Amino acid sequence: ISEFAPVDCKGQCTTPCEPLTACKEKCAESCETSADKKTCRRNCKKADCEPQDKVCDACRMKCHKACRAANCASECPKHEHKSDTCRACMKTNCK
Repeated sequence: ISEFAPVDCKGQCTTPCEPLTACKEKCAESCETSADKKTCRRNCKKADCEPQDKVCDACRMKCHKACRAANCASECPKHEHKSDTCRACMKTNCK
């Protein structure tokens, strides 16, 4: 692996979404063919998947930046304000 190609984030969120996913999963099981799986799970997501889920977002939130600072760099300076050349860079770079 070398420093090239676009980077991801969704996939790069297993550690921060390790306990979360497990939460959804474990629930998914307990909510097998249950009336309104979604709802069920959703509620199960509140059981004790509130903080876990958050940790996930964080990842998606950080990665978002990490990527920018990573892939991009010139298209996005230190302090910006929704730069076009940035959103365009991250758009392509940050697939």
